[PDB]
Amino acid sequence: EVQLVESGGGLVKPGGSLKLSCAASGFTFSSYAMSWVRQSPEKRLEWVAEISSGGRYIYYSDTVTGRFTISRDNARNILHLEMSSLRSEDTAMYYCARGEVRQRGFDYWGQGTTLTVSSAKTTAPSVYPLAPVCGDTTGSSVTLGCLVKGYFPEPVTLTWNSGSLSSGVHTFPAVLQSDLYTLSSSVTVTSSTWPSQSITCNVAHPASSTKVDKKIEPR
Amino acid sequence: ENVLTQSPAIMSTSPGEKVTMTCRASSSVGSSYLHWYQQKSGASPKLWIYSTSNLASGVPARFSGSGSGTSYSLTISSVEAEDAATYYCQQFSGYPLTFGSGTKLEMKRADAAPTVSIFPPSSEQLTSGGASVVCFLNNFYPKDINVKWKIDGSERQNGVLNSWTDQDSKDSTYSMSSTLTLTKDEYERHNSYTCEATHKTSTSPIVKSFNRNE
Amino acid sequence: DERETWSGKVDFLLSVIGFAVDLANVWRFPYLCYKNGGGAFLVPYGIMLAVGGIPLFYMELALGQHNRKGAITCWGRLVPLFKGIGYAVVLIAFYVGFYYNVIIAWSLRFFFASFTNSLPWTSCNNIWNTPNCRPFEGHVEGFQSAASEYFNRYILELNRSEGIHDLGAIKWDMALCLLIVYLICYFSLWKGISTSGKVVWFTALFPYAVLLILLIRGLTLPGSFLGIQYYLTPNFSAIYKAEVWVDAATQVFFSLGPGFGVLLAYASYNKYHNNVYKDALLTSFINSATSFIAGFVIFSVLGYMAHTLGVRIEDVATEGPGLVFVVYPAAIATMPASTFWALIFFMMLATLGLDSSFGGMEAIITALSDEFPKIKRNRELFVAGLFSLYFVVGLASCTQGGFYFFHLLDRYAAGYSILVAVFFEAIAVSWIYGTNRFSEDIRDMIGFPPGRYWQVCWRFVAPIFLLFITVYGLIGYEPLTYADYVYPSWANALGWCIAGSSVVMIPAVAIFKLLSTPGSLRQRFTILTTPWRD
Ligand SMILES: CC(C)CCC[C@@H](C)[C@H]1CC[C@H]2[C@@H]3CC=C4C[C@@H](O)CC[C@]4(C)[C@H]3CC[C@]12C
Ligand SMILES: CC(C)CCC[C@@H](C)[C@H]1CC[C@H]2[C@@H]3CC=C4C[C@@H](O)CC[C@]4(C)[C@H]3CC[C@]12C
Ligand SMILES: [Cl-]
Ligand code: NA
Ligand code: NA
Repeated sequence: EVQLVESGGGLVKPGGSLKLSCAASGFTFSSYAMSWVRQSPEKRLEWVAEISSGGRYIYYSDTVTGRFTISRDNARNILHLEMSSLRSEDTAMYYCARGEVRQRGFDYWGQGTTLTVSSAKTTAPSVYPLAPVCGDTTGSSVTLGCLVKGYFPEPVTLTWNSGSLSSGVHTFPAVLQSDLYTLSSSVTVTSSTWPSQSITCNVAHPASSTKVDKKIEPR
Repeated sequence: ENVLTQSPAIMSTSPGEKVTMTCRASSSVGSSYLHWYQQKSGASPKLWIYSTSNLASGVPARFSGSGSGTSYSLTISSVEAEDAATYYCQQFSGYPLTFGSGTKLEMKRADAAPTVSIFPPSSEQLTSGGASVVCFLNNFYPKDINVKWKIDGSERQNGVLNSWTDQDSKDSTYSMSSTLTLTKDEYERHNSYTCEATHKTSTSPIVKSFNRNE
Repeated sequence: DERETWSGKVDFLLSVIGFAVDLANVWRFPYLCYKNGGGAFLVPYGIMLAVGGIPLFYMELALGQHNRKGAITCWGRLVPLFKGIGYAVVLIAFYVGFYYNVIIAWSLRFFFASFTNSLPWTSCNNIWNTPNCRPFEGHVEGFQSAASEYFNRYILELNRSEGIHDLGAIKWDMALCLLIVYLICYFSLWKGISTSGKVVWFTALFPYAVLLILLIRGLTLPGSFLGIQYYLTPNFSAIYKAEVWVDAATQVFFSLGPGFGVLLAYASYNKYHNNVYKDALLTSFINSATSFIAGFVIFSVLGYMAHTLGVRIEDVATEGPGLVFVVYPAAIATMPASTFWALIFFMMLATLGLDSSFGGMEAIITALSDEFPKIKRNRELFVAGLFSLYFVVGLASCTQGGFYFFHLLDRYAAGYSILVAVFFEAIAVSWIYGTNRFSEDIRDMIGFPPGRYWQVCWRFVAPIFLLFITVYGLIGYEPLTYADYVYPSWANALGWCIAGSSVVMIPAVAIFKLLSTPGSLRQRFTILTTPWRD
């Protein structure tokens, strides 16, 4: 029944400052040493800080020491991590990991909250529908895509027909190029289901409140 | 700082193999302070093995830990398909705490060819500054593949975005999306548009091209 | 920072193992098994070990390694309201040195009084004997043995003393022995750990060499099994009693010497991140194990006496110096190759007391070497004054009536003082310092927190375990006597001053500092329960 839940987390400019917090329930939080472990978008686990069961011994990472400040209060069952002088390489998903006994490691891990340090400007995507060329229109199934170009930051939500069909779909991960992401997806469905049907692309950018839909015009 | 180096980075195995991954160290580590973590896709890690050899609750007994000193290892007796994950080693000997380079377990399956399908620019984008061509190389194995963009038999090289998918959960395959992007003034001059995909499966590359007017 | 450490972690273990293994392991534990139901006595001895003694032993040396400072500085740097604890602990350790080192001197006298082909404590046709002598022991009062008279009428010269006042001349052979004691104390404790941690290799290990030799010798004797039968035959009806648990709990305390400032002092030289928990468990086991082995060494010979010499064992199964200076030396005079066992037995008794004494006197130096920086600067020329102070007064313990002076301090000087001293150490940690505050200290070094068992023991069991003793100790108090000598009314009084002179300094600082710090009352009580690091 033990649970860790992180919070805070978001876009920050270099040199910026932000405070992440972790709520703990399911155990007596006042008796387990907690640690912040971040993992980069390249999936590299990197330890940040450890705080004692009563916050009396605190160890920092050589790459956050002075800039980062770990803290806890046990009446509230919250564990905090304030960041300052934020550099770009501090971008990661920040995990709140319970690890009292050194010889047993981190028992439970929270779900993690994401932080981005970029000077890049928040832009909304340009959503384009991918209609196949008019040649060789014969195959058993036909496939068609949706290009979500030029947005920042992550994430973006793509579904086909409001999330109805999901078979034979391939939504690709985003790729950043000169401070801009670009994402594509493909849906393959029987030629006996298109272009005689409503197939649409649903794009959702929360950071810019951009909710855009688009059907594929076979013209 | 004592750095742990895991190997291999990617481990391709089918269910039933005996697999063993290592975790070498820059400095010696106490046999009680070395731990292993399994991290599935889109999820937070989980304590898999603590103090070299002792596995946590829920961890099936097909898992085992061994090694000591500066060289440890993780071993699965018989791989199951649910074991497809990334495995991290971590040390508590001294601060700062370091994790391992991670070993990603990926499932093996029979080779496959890309069902390639080219797409012209969209009429909507055809009103912005330029135009982009999106090629799709879906449902194929293994993961590595080489695209070639051509406009008039001429290899266009710059201005391409490539993105692979992670291994699919049901058919253990991959997929890729190459996206050549030009301006209109560069687009509306040449006609042919060649997405030529070279893969290990075929001798000659699978080609999907199209003429701009049809 | 920059405080020297043990040259090798063994140097530490042998130093603490030698400290807790004294003559109580030899002359009090096996008698207690005999007195209190044989093997059945082990249960309350084993309980009181696990719930009382061990958790207290674990404590004092966990504090040493952590706070890295000597007893007084240590206690001042985590609860200043009770800094007076650290002083009393060293005062008790101070007084002990005046009388404990005599037992070493006595064994030393017996040592090079055994360099002859026929030991003198066998006959009764000598200049110092009495028409009331008997060849061996007996259940009669005024008809002592052949060795009970050599001890009194020759070695101690005690019969020429009418009490504590009459002290007669100074037995100068004894004074030289006591000189030899403190002298090898000095040449083993002046250059620091770099030699103390080395000397203990002889003093802690030599007894086990000797213990094995006499363990082999004793079991190979007519009637040896009979003594083991008297040693371990169970009478569980003793467990249903109450004095047994007091006898057991008491021995566990003093056979382990927790909170005396010595484990704190010894452990204050460990590296920070050392598995103290493995240390305390190992050393304390070796202690109780040695008592068990020693008990076989004693009663193997004891049974040999009831089978080949015709003595009621209840007249030889005794405790204290009567066992190791009269009863056991009388039996090895009979068995062949006598002069060998005698010489090795007494040096064992010497190496049993020396390493135990080192820890007490090292606890004194280390206490104030951390508090008084003038001390650590020139330490070699500090202890030479302290030991000459120990020696000069120790000439009283070398006079004709010197034993009467020894027996007083054994019953008073540290008998109750260190009992209520430790009792405040336990409360100053489990409630003022706090288990929560203390657990993560241990987690920081050894990597994991003390389990819930050690917490409940430190919080509820150990304090009542101490009052369990101190309650019974006082009701069992009678005016001090020895044989047909009743110490005068003032003799009892002076001892209570000796004992009180330590405990009185606990509130005498709880009030000195309470009025020497500014602010409100609640502000003063809160400003005086805040440690040093914070
Ligand atoms: C049957 C009886 C008489 C035999 C006694 C066995 C003696 C020799 C045993 C019992 C306790 C043992 C010691 C206990 C403590 C340690 C610390 C360890 O890190 C090194 C070995 C060392 C130093 C042991 C040396 C041998 C030892 C002293
Ligand atoms: C013959 C002599 C040596 C018998 C030895 C008695 C002692 C050393 C034995 C008997 C009971 C044992 C204890 C039983 C219970 C526990 C609680 C556990 O959480 C730590 C170990 C500990 C504390 C054991 C330590 C060793 C122990 C105290
Ligand atoms: Cl004992
Ligand atoms: Na003892
Ligand atoms: Na000893």
